[PDB]
Amino acid sequence: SRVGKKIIDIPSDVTVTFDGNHVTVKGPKGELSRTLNERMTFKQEENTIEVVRPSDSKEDRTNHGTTRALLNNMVQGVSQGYVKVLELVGVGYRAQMQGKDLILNVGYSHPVEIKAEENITFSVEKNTVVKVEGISKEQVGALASNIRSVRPPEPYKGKGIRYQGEYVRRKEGKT
Amino acid sequence: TKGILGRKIGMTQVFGENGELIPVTVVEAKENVVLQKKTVEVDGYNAIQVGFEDKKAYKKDAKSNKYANKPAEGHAKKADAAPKRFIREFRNVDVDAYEVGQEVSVDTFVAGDVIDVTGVSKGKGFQGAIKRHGQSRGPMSHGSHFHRAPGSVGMASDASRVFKGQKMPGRMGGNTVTVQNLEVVQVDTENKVILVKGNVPGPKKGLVEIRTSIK
Amino acid sequence: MIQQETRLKVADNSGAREVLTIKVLGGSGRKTANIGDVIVCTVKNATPGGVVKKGDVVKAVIVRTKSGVRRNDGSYIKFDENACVIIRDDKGPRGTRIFGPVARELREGNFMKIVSLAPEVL
Amino acid sequence: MKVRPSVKPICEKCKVIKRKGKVMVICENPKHKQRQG
RNA sequence: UAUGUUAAGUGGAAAAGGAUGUGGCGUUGCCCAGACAACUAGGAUGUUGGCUUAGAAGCAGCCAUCAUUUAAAGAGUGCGU
RNA sequence: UUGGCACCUCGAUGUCGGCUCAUCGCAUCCUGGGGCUGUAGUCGGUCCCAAGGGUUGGGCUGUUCGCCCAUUAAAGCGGUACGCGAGCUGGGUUCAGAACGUCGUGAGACAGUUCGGUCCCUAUCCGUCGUGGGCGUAGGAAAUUUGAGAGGAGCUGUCCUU
RNA sequence: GGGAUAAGUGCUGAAAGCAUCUAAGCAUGAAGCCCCCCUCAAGAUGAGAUUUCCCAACUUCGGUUAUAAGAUCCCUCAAAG
Ligand SMILES: CC[C@H]1OC(=O)[C@H](C)[C@@H](OC(=O)NCCCOCCC#Cc2ccc3c(=O)c(C(=O)O)cn(C)c3c2)[C@H](C)[C@@H](O[C@@H]2O[C@H](C)C[C@H](N(C)C)[C@H]2O)[C@](C)(OC)C[C@@H](C)C(=O)[C@H](C)[C@H]2NC(=O)O[C@@]21C
Ligand SMILES: [Mg+2]
Repeated sequence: SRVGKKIIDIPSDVTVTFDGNHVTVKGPKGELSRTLNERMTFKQEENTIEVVRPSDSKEDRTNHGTTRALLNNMVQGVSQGYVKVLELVGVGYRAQMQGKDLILNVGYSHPVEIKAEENITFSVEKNTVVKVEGISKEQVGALASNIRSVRPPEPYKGKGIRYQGEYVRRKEGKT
Repeated sequence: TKGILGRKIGMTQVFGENGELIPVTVVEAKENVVLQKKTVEVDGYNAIQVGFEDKKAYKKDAKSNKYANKPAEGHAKKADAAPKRFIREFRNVDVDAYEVGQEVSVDTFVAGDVIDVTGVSKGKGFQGAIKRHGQSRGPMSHGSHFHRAPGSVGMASDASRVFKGQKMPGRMGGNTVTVQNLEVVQVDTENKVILVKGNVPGPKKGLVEIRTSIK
Repeated sequence: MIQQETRLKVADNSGAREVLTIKVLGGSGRKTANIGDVIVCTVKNATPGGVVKKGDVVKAVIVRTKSGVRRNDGSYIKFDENACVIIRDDKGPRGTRIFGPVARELREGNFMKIVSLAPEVL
Repeated sequence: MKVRPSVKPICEKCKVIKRKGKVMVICENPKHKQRQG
């Protein structure tokens, strides 16, 4: 696995506590704690960490590269942070806050409210651009998906909550 | 939340605020007394037992349930109460709002609650498939000899048997039935009567277990 | 209680002097109807002339019945004959008058032109 | 979603993948999404 | 007991066909001059030149498909009408 | 389904429709979730997941079927001895009467029509629906009980609002 | 109204430095599954739980009377048959 072996990781002003299996990364923006694969072992030199597979078996390899990028995501995220941008297109389609929760007005004859969680923060911009931010890449991904599932883009006028810079295949149905 | 043991007296009618005829049943709840307070660590589930009516006290040589037997006198004297005739218990209630020995009074119910009345049906005795099971009966003419009996009880060689649950003649009645989402129109505290909109199960002079709707 | 194969009088000047019913609209398996309910029916006696002629299939509304109706206060209104009125698929009559009394319950069904063109609302 | 015992690429942009036991094609043309086979 | 195979309860019912499921044995064309990835590095020129076709210059169809601005380049590998 | 085979049943396994009662499969008719579309939403078409429930009343024929008239959200396809006659009918078909057309010299014949034509049985066992008694639950009793399990429900329309 | 799911939709993610719903993990999702709602249910021989009532005196050794507490016989009845 190139991802796993070849690409060595780079702890940058963070504290990667490899406590046996359960690792514990902390830095500017907070602490993330995961249990990585058992059979794998880790070699932390100065300002660098390296993952090693036990064998050359498919299992050991598919797992190897998987939780070598799951460390990088933690260290790269507890230091620089992970953010997702969602745009809202459409006459009357808005985006507004309410005590760290997000009310959405997307033409649903009812206001939709996404409540926020730990280590996660929402923000709007010109009432159209929502922004989810946090340290886990899989929370920023989970929430941003939840907020696009409210009204995903449609194929005729593109109206809906689209990821910033996401190709919306536009059909041209006519009257 | 609330529960009272009563008995059914009959049905009448009341007129409502806008003139509507309200069909009602008169239920008589009097001297409902708590006799125990079941608890989770003592019995495994928290609830309270209410005794209704009033039997006479023990007498030697009693020949009827009119008088209490020695076993029941003791159970009721531990709650300083008189021997009672009907004993049931309630789980929906908060066991800590009741005390062993209190009277449950008709006024527990205010006008416009939602209650469930659980009684026993009236006995119809041994009946047949058309009254007991609502079955369409056969032709009464055109040379028929199949007037009221139930039809086929099965198939043929496949399942050379009658399946369980085949709706056949027998006793009708004597079943606990719970009508749901009834309401009380008035509670009278002096004659001790809770009036309930609609109709309830049972013969006249029966027993109904009114408590608060679970829905 | 009006079911199919029931003959009703027409209380209007549509042409139809008397009609019988086929179905009671309002539901699968619906069997009966009372005041304020619509039925499909085919006239059996027409006036010479008139807009509706004999043997036609028509929508119609029940205006009075012998079974009659309970009202919310325990008051009952009964009548001495079944009766009906033809409609133009807009809750409006086909004829220009309306003969005989009508029950107040037709007000609710928005058969207002039937209630307005009536000798007695009851 | 076509479910056909024969799942094969329809376009050059068509990728056969094996998800959860089933040989499927995911493509950018939603018409070319296929499932069994 | 030894050495290997399967991951489907296959074992413990079918078939034409379909498949980056996995194991073995060869054969092979490429690769430290550094093939293979997205390697986010350039992508166009007289020029659709000729038949230019609904005008249509990678699409309604004959392609005549010339050298390279160039480490790498095609009258465009190609998604398009 | 139309057949082929002739393996159980001729010391008899009542055969067609209808009625009463159902029960099960899903290759789903409606309802629920979806991918789609040559889907702008209503529209429809296609495919997938789905069997919980529901899945009309009549005219015509003995008819199953089919056609037709009104509805419905839909008016599903099959198994069950083409489910069910010791539960019912007996219109069709299949006894004896008769008659027409046809064939036969004739007696008679036709799966050609037509009118008429006896549906027996007091339930032993298993099964099933209710209802008692005996005994066991390490004393004899009166009352209140948890719930291992089991059964029942489970459908859906229109209008208004946005 | 919960909980777990079906087709499906994803999130992070490598084998296969790209991708990618999948292999680890973790989400969402149906009149369907489980609970929730109604009823029967300790012959549930695993025979369960709570409260109360009854409690001696002959044995020559219980393989013991008769009695408690409790019922029944019998009789007047029906809200039951
Ligand atoms: C009243 C008590 C007696 O019962 C009975 O009469 C019942 C009613 C009778 O039911 C039936 O008719 N079938 C059910 C009705 C079937 O309709 C279809 C239309 C037809 C026909 C037809 C065809 C040919 C002939 C025929 O050719 C001819 C002639 O003269 O040649 C005379 N006609 C009349 C024919 C008529 C019993 C049950 C009958 O059995 C049944 O017959 C069949 C042969 C087989 C049946 N299975 C095996 C499928 C069988 O179950 C018998 C034969 O009775 C005649 C029963 C025998 C034992 C008796 O003799 C008993 C003692 C009766 N005698 C009496 O006095 O008590 C009786 C019990
Ligand atoms: Mg024999």
